Amino acid sequence: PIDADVTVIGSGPGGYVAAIKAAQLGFKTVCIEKNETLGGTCLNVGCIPSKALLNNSHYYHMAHGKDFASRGIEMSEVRLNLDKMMEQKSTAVKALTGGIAHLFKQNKVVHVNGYGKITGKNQVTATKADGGTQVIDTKNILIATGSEVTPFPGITIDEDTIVSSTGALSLKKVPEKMVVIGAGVIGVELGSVWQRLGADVTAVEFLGHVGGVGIDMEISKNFQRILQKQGFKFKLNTKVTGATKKSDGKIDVSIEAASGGKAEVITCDVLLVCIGRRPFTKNLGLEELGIELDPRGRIPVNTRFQTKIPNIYAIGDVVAGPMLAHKAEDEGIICVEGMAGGAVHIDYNCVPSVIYTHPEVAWVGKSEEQLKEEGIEYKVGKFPFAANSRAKTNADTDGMVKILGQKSTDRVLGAHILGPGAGEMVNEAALALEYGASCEDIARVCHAHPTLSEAFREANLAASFGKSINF
Amino acid sequence: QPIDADVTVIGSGPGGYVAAIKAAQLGFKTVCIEKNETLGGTCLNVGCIPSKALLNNSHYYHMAHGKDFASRGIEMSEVRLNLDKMMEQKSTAVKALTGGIAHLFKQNKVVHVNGYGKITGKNQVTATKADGGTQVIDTKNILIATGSEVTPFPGITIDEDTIVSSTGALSLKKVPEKMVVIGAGVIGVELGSVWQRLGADVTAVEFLGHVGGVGIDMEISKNFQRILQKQGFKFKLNTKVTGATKKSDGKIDVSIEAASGGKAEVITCDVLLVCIGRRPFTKNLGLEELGIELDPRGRIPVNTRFQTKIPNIYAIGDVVAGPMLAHKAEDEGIICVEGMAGGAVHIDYNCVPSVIYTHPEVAWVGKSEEQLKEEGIEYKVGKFPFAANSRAKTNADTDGMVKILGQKSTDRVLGAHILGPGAGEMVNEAALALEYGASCEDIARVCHAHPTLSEAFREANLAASFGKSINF
Ligand SMILES: Cc1cc2nc3c(=O)[nH]c(=O)nc-3n(C[C@H](O)[C@H](O)[C@H](O)COP(=O)(O)OP(=O)(O)OC[C@H]3O[C@@H](n4cnc5c(N)ncnc54)[C@H](O)[C@@H]3O)c2cc1C
Ligand SMILES: Cc1cc2nc3c(=O)[nH]c(=O)nc-3n(C[C@H](O)[C@H](O)[C@H](O)COP(=O)(O)OP(=O)(O)OC[C@H]3O[C@@H](n4cnc5c(N)ncnc54)[C@H](O)[C@@H]3O)c2cc1C
Repeated sequence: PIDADVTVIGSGPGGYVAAIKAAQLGFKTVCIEKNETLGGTCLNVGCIPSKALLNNSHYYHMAHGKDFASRGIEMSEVRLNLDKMMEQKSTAVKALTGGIAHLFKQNKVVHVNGYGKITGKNQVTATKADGGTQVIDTKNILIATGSEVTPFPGITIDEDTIVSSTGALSLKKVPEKMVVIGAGVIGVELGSVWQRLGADVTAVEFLGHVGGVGIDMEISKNFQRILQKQGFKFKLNTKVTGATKKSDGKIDVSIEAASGGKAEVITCDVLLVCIGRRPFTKNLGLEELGIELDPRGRIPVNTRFQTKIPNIYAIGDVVAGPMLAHKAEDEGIICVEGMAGGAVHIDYNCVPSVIYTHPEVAWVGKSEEQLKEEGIEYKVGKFPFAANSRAKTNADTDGMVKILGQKSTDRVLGAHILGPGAGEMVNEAALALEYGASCEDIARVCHAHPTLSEAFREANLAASFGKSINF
Repeated sequence: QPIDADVTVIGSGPGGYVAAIKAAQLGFKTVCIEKNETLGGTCLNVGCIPSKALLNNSHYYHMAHGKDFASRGIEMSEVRLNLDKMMEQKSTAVKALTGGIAHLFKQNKVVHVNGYGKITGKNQVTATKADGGTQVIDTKNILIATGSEVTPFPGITIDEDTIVSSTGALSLKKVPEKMVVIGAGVIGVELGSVWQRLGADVTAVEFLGHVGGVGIDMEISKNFQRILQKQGFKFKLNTKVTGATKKSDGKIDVSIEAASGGKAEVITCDVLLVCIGRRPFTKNLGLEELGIELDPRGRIPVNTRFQTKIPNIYAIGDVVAGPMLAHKAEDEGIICVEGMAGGAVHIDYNCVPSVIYTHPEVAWVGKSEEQLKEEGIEYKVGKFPFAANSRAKTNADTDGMVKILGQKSTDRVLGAHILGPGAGEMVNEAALALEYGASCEDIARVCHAHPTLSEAFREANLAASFGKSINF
């Protein structure tokens, strides 16, 4: 029987960071993880392996395609060694998951391997695989149990030929033809990986836009345009009625228009299902505690991330807000800081989103659609990467930066980046929004030349002064 | 016949052309004078743009020709360098961007005058064309943006064949087997790295004891040198060049000594690149008749409004004090012109970043540890290595670190130093933080997207403020 001040259930970005932070704050901290490794979804089957394949497949596309030839880099034959590519991804995951174990040891966090159940208001019971149980008597419980793939009814995932994101990250061979259910962030990234590697990729989406929820519509349409020129095909406003395996091993996917009619069937070697991810709370003990989930399966919490039970907290994918790794990390920190008497506030408006395709997509703050719905009057500033010096020097000119500013105060309300380096660039925008910078304020910052970030500067100038220098 | 203007800009580099565009946008009637055949000055034509083009392309060549692509499962039977085609890509970018300036001048109603400009009167500039024809401008204000030129090495004459300046090095016809670079500054290191990647055997000779030029943090410089040496870049620091001689075979013998004395030796090369610095260009501008005298280094003295001794004659960019960088020249051009219209004029050179576009990149803004010690400012240090950053590790691109210097009592960020991937873009987040007096804690509380290289910048600030980072 272990006693601790804070017991964290889950070792994903929210849990493992929260556990480290609590230990650094003087709490006696225990972290419970059922899986064989730490790091949760993001490290093991999420951010890390997908970004590795996006990076590796992009370079393959550059070598196999015309890009390197245009720069005087001539290759007689370019062939794909998928095993070695997957090996590079695996090397990264193992290095990072091992790093978490090193960090837990460094900060005196106690790692418990088992399935954690809340058996008492102050106790958690961890059941090991052999059946052995470890009991933790604890002042505070931090729930960071995360998410799972949302199943598609009538379509059964076998991680062989009908795959979730996990299976798509480890295909043993490039499928000749692949269908993706869901054109959200995960679907678009994974389809693009396999599309670059030679697969014929179609993504089927019930909604009318690509990129998931909260993405600016102009950005979404331009993003789709570029992806379509790459060879990514889209069926939007389209419903999937069912999928059936066949004797030949191919899969027939039956679809219909979302409004109705237009029945059709399409075939593939691999079907990837990414209609979403949902909060995971099974066999946690919430049933007995009287903690009621919201209709979407998330745990309700107050501003301090407290459940109705004051000493039981929840953070990350399991609660409301964007289901992102950096969001879960910050919630874990402020929640644990709140346990130490700190004030707790987060504005999900300042949580950025990134799509690691090429071109990348990144945004923070509000979209034009959000501003119109909230009745806020704004002005628009745009700068295309075709006019950016570094993008032109790199011969990589897709996309633009779009800035939304408050009409009178010039305050930056949203930043949307479609093009090279969007993922890193959005962090400059994030720093600006957190402290309420104006468009003029960013325009007056001396940005290094030549850098992609100058497109961000000039877009802010356009929103503020009405005109850019280089466009 | 003679032209009248509110603003006459001499020079079309980043300082001049941006200032001319801004002056027109403020309602001034603007004329821009350029002696060269194309607009854009040093940066576009023989500076930032072509060097960044070759750095980008030679870096990709290195990844394909070397082991990087193989480690990712991108297998190629043979990788060959088509130098002519690579130089073609560089030339195409320069052509598109210099032409783009012409469109912007046309878009903003700036009058483009092609000729050599001399200040013939307090309110008059005379442009002398190659044919000998002159066009005269009577103007209320004169903005000098005449830029810089290569600093020559006395006794070693550049012919842009085997003894080259940065200009010659950017257009070599073949990869030299052996190359010597005089000067380990930003330009020397970038160009030496390009040819080293393309197969040349490269040595850089530097009179000073560190690489990367002045203002670079010494710890960053030493780590940068260490990494470049593992790439194959060779350095001889604290080393003086006594002379260089061409040889009958066409090779070059470079005679060197330790700066303190002794260790005399000779090293031979196919190409010698002379990169000891750049200096202000004011030739035949008419300053002496106006009584405008240069400082010892050849720069035009100006006040905080960029005014010369003659209040209606201004100077900006490489010809004046401050870092000789393009974004510096652009900002000075905008605020100077804004000042002509009665606007406030202020720039903080401490908030001007510097970037080295090698791989890994080097970028910094604010103060170095050496500067803080010299100024007597007490600081605390926070560091985070890219080996611990998720995106860098995912990319298998893990060299370097982020170093943050914070004031001990106020927690104010005094300097940000980045050695590693994406440093050039990242420093712009740092510049935004310094310009508005952010603290280390302030940056640490910003939600940075995961996984990004910028998370290293957040964690380094957390380390400086709180004493510890999350992931290291
Ligand atoms: C393919 C893919 C790519 C992604 N890419 C990105 C990206 O680029 N950027 C981004 O921000 N997000 C990305 N995400 C999302 C990101 O992974 C999640 O938002 C994040 O992992 C959520 O963190 P969490 O700690 O809340 O949950 P999780 O990471 O799911 O952690 C939950 C952990 O708790 C454990 N656990 C659960 N219940 C129990 C229990 N009862 N007892 C014991 N242990 C338990 C689980 O085994 C798991 O290890 C991606 C997701 C996927 C699938
Ligand atoms: C190889 C190299 C790489 C560089 N890389 C970078 C980099 O990555 N980033 C960076 O910030 N900086 C870089 N620089 C420096 C950058 O080029 C300068 O800081 C910038 O060009 C300065 O702009 P300017 O307008 O002050 O001067 P210039 O660019 O030199 O412009 C001066 C112009 O005025 C013209 N002129 C001069 N005298 C007269 C006259 N009497 N009449 C008419 N016209 C005249 C010249 O012909 C020229 O076009 C690099 C420089 C070199 C050489």
